[PDB]
Amino acid sequence: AKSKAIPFLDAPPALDGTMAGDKGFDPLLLSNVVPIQWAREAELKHARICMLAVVGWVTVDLGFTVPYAPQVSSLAAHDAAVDKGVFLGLLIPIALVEVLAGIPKCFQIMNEPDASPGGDYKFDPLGIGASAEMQEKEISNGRLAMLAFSGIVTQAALTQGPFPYTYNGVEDLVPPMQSVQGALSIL
Amino acid sequence: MTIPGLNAPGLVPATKKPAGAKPSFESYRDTSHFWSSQGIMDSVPKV
Amino acid sequence: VVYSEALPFLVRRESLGPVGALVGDVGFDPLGFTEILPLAWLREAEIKHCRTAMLATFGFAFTDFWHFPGFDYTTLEAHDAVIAQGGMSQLLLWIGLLEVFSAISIDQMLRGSGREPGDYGFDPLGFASDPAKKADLQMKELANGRLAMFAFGGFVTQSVLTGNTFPYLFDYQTAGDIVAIAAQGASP
Amino acid sequence: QFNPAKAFIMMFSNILIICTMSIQGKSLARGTPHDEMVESFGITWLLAGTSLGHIVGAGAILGCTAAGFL
Amino acid sequence: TSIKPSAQVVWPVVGQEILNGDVGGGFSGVQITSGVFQMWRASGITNETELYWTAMGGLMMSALMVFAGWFHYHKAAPKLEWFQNVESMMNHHLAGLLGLGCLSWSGHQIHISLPINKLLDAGVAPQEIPLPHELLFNQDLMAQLYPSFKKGLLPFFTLNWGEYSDFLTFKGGLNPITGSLWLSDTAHHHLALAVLFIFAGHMYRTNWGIGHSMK
Amino acid sequence: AISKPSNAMPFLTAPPCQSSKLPGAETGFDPLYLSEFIDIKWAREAELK
Amino acid sequence: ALVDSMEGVGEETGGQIWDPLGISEAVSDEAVMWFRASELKHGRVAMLASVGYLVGAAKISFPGELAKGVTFASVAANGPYQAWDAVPQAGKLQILSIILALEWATEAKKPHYMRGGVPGKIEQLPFDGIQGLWAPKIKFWDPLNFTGALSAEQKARKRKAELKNGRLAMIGIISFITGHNLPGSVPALDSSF
Amino acid sequence: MSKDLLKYLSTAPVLLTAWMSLTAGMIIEIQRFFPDSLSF
Ligand code: CLA
Ligand code: KC2
Ligand SMILES: CC1=C(C#C/C(C)=C/C=C/C(C)=C/C=C/C=C(C)/C=C/C=C(C)/C=C/[C@@]23O[C@]2(C)C[C@@H](O)CC3(C)C)C(C)(C)C[C@H](O)C1
Repeated sequence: AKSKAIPFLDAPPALDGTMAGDKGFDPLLLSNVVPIQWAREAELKHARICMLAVVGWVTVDLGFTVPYAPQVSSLAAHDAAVDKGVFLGLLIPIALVEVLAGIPKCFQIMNEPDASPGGDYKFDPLGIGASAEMQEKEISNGRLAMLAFSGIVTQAALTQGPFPYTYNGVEDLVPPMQSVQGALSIL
Repeated sequence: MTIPGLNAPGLVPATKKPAGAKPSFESYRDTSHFWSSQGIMDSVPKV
Repeated sequence: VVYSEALPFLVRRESLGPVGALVGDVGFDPLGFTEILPLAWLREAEIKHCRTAMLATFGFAFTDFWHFPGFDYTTLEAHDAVIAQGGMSQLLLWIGLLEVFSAISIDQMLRGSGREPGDYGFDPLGFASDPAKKADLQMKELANGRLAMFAFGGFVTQSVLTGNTFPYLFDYQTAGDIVAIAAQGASP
Repeated sequence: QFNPAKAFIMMFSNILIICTMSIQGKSLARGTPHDEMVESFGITWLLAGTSLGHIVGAGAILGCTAAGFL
Repeated sequence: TSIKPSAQVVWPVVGQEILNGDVGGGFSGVQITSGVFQMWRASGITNETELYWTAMGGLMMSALMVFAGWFHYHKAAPKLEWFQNVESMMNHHLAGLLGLGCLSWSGHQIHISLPINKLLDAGVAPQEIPLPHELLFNQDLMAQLYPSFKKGLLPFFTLNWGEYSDFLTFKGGLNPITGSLWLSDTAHHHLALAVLFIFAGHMYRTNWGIGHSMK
Repeated sequence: AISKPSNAMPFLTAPPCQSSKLPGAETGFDPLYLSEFIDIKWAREAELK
Repeated sequence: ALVDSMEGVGEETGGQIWDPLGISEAVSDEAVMWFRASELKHGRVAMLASVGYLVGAAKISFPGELAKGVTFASVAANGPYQAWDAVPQAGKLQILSIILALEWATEAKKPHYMRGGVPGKIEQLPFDGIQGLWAPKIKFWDPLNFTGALSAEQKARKRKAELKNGRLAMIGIISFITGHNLPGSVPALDSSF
Repeated sequence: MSKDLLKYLSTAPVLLTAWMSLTAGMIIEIQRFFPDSLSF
């Protein structure tokens, strides 16, 4: 009865244990107000966008660029692309995919009782497989990518620096690269 | 008149320009029938 | 449970009919227009658009090269020029006679005469007279026409965008190297 | 959020509204247990409470700014 | 001031052509008195292509409305239970119709009507006016016209709403140039009404426990 | 799949004039089907006139 | 189909499926077939590319004109990397057109390598059985039928040789490209490369 | 254009509007082609 993630609260009844990535984590019981399949579709869409966003941001900031594109960091990349003109072009496939796969799938999820689960577009051209562990890996990687993208944007905007997105670079991730001579002093 | 085939050629080759830069958007939008004032005024029937 | 063969994550709709009453049924209808409109009307519109787009793209490509002695206009200004001359009035008149007869046929077909969606019976040369080849030729007609719609759209849009006659390709695409591997700069 | 005082006013307004609000005669300030409130209304409780808390907090913040403070 | 507004023309058949009177601007026609010219000037319409395309949009909406009327009686007609949901109807009409209508019109004003009208009052002829799509996203030009725009939406999300004083005003009176209400005042008006209606539309009960019962 | 199509137009149904004993009745050319509204004998009299 | 039955396990990696990562374990069977088909495609492409790059670096070019006014020596003088750019646009347009035809024809055969076909076994006579298209019956692979004089065991041995040469060819062609791009990355590549 | 729609078009007001439309158009065209005829 008690939630695994929160051992001082009762888990909701909608979560159960069949869904991939289920850790009994829903303190606000949002699964009761919001349908679980709709919420999972939103979660997977966000996860996928954030994964693509993180990898693209990291590559463009590290230096990989398309020919004819402006040689700018990922922070100014949006403004540079809009100024140069080719950025509605990327919206066009986004608009196509959304209008012809999300709206119908969303309506099927809400209305049709027999429908594929949230985020399941049956898109497996290579046939790698939709195993339970594979879906769990998808969900975990996606959530980590969501939080990573949030941090990456909020830190790149704050510091306006290179890939580490910290004020002193890798030294902040690794304190003992800073001095260690004060640590040895207190010792 | 020019009967095509009898007293004139049949299909006649068309006049063409050998490539060229992209015309600016305002160059043809300002003359288009639907997104130009004069184009709209000229996009009317006649009799 | 039948899933649409074009979008296997959506259930077939219902108004699309039995799977396969119409040649080309790959269940592609994400927006469900078949619920609002009748399928026979939609398919008549489909074949009309297919045929008109085919003739339009072929005419655009042809007029880019050759024109009759009287009409000395380019393909873009041909519409205005021949409206001023009066030929497009003649085309509108005759295609309107044909379209009034066509509309009478659509009315009869929708009210239940028995006519198929776009079967005008036009078959002088005898193509598709054998029933075995008729379904395959309907599917080929639909495929070619649905391609021709995008073909004509690309034709017109790229023609106006570039200003070039046949290929509808920018000057850098036509002249320069579109298969280059040495590092490019800022402009094409 | 920018200021700490603005945040304090917003958070205090939200807390006050959430603890004084009544829905169908059920309020924390009128001796309704938090468990009963959550079981009855659920996330609607917090959503309405913070919505009106944001309204009253925005009013208070703008008024305090107009008077002179924030 | 000198041009008499006219948007109707008679045909010469039986002598009625005199009714195409001198209305200024090298145009002969019947003078109108509906104020639509002033309405369009307030809205920021400066070209005839805009009028043509909004007319086409209106025709499309009329066709959609005929289709909706046919559909909601011949294909999928609601029930009396659906019709008698007066509480949800009031909620959606207050917050959803009136509130979002006012919010959208306030956005339209702030983004397209204030700059075009200010430039017209300054003296820029309609040909040289930057187009609404350019104005919508060109934040540098909008900062040039109204300096508060260079601060972005942070002064909105944080409650430093005083930064938008330039294009959201309580001036009152009439603009001396046009002799009409200030369009910044009208934008602030519609924004405040949008907030008021969205606040009012959360009163009546629905699927969730909160809300009032008019009974 | 029209059961009784017009001879002139296989894609339109047979007009009343097609199933008639007039000269030229074996053509069925009446897209507007004015033979249904107009008496066929009167219409043929006017045609010949 | 399954990695246990597939070829390619060599001696260089100890008579064992060399999958340091868990790719084969994690993926399904048809993913393995796709990987094998792509592996063979990469190996064959890289073998041709490596031989052509070595020829271009050695400056060995056909006696004649690649195009009227453009000699093979003219395009080859600057180097291997720049020769492709020096080629006129129409010639490589034709090359990419025939490669498009070859790829589409090989993909259009119905016993697909993913759906019950041998992965890496490109169908000979790829332009055969296609309505609205006639081509001479010149086999894509072995038009002279060299493999006819080989036994099944010999053919398996030569398939192993194919795979082990193709992997080296991928390594070599990427070495050539990397050496040309970043000088000093790949030694044994003089200024001619 | 079923028999029911033909019947509806044959109804009295639709027919009145159609015939008076044709009559008014006839009069107006006669005015355009023979204008200002205060005599015979
Ligand atoms: C409903 C009304 C409304 C609308 C629609 C807008 C719209 C806008 N306001 Mg806001 N605004 C409003 C009311 C409204 N406002 C009100 C009432 C106020 C007064 C408080 C303000 C005050 C205000 C200010 C002060 C500013 C804006 C600005 C903006 C822009 C914000 C961009 C953004 O957040 O993207 C949201 C992005 C997403 C949700 C993600 C999706 C992104 C999509 C996919 C991009 C699509 C791009 C497009 C289709 C193609 C453009 C191509 C280009 C080359 C032309 C945008 C034009 C800024 C601006 O640009 O000013 C000129 C600005 O500085 N507004
Ligand atoms: C993949 C291999 C390949 C094939 C299978 C193939 C087949 C055919 C056929 C079919 C039977 C014909 C009829 C044909 C004709 C011409 N080919 Mg061609 N060709 C191939 C490759 C290249 C390359 C690389 C070039 C090239 C060229 C030319 C020119 C020169 C025109 C000129 O002198 O300007 C002409 C006339 C050169 C070029 O376009 O130069 C601007 C050039 O560089 N081709 N080619
Ligand atoms: C098939 C189909 C449809 C369709 C269609 C379409 C779009 C068909 C289009 C057909 C088309 C485009 C046909 C052009 C003919 C041009 C002719 C005859 C030109 C005459 C030209 C003449 C007589 C003269 C020209 C002159 O220059 C001459 C020689 C001398 C000069 O002094 C000047 C003049 C001007 C006098 C439907 C109905 C829409 C739906 C249905 O479902 C499927």
